[PDB]
Amino acid sequence: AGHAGAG
Amino acid sequence: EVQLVESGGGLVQPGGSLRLSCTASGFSIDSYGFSWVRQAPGKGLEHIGYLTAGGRAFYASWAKSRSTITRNTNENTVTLKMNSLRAEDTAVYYCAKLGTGSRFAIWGQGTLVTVSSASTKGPSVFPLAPSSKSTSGGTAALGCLVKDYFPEPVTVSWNSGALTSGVHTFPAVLQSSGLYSLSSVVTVPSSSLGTQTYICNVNHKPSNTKVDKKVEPK
Amino acid sequence: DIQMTQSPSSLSASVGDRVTITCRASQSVWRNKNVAWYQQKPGKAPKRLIYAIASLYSGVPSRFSGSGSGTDFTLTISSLQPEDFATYYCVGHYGSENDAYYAFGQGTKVEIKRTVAAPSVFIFPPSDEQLKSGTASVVCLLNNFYPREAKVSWYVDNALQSGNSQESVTEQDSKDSTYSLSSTLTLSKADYEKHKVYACEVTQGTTSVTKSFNRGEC
Repeated sequence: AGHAGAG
Repeated sequence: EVQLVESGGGLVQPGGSLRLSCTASGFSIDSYGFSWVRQAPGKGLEHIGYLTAGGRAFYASWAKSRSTITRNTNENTVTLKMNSLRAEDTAVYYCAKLGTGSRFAIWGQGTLVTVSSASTKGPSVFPLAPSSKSTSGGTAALGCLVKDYFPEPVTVSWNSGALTSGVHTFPAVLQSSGLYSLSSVVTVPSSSLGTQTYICNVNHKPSNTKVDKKVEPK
Repeated sequence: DIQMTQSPSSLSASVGDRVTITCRASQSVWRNKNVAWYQQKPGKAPKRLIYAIASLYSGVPSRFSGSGSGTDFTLTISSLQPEDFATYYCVGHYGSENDAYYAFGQGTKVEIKRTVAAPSVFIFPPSDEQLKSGTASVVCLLNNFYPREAKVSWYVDNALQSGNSQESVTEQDSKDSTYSLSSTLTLSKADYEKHKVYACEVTQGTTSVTKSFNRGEC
């Protein structure tokens, strides 16, 4: 994922 | 073309709440993750929270108990609500896709939220008139004194925006009365004082007050 | 508690100088890639210069470059321009699949050095409109000068004043690198009308310039 928090 | 337009801002009583919204144009609010960030006067930037494209909101520890960040896909908006506000929460608030790792970054323009028990007060505007016995050869300075308002900010334009060259609008100073004051000045060709009208346009949105002042010689 | 520390916190350099800013994070950023460099003019939304450590977004001047790895990041300006005065921020993205943060460096203020420039000095008596409010503001304007340090003294009937004036300074001009300054002397209407000659003296290096007016003249 390009960012954190995507699960 | 793409834009993030921020709306809200102004004076809030301590213990009150703020609600700020940002409307996206050119893209869908649910395609990306969006942060809210703030900047206290004269201080650095502070992250409030991040709403992922997946719809999960991660709040800074200091903000979690009082904050919610939500989005409305129909209106294409993202919203920050904060309650139990204190004086220390006074700051300029921004919505932003920060773009630390991706091509797309975009910020709202920011809006000042002032937390204070004081009442709003609209400004008085007074002329700083160019000396009709002008004393600087071919150049003359004129301006407007915007005095005794609260809270920040006021905006100042000249001739409804047509005049920008030579304009200096100074930062506001807090007076001992607890009210703000600033000056906006501009230098113009002295020859033009008889030819050209000069009007300063002052907007104090916290008080919903607007003033237009024609600055005449003498 | 994620910390990003920039070195130095402030610096001055001349047009054409090569400038370097370092930022160190207490832990690695997301994917060892998510760091951006931002440039903020006072009051305005920060503008992103660099993303993903080293990628230059289209339209950003080529004199900006970013480098570094995971925890230590560098912004280089190969040749400083006058419009580059600003506060520069390193911004990192952090976390895991189920936790997400952003953090900001404390900021590095970049000021532009240039040759000395003498101010153009103007003095403004209070307006009759304001006098009808019971207060009198006398304004001294120093226009387009450098450096920032300038002594401004008020004289009322040749008596040097203390404690009854406030100063405000603009940010550097983005083409000229000069400053402008206002000094405002506040008196009651009654005190104002008890005296005749008002003067503001501006001292810079080896030059002192005094501008005066006699109350009631034009």
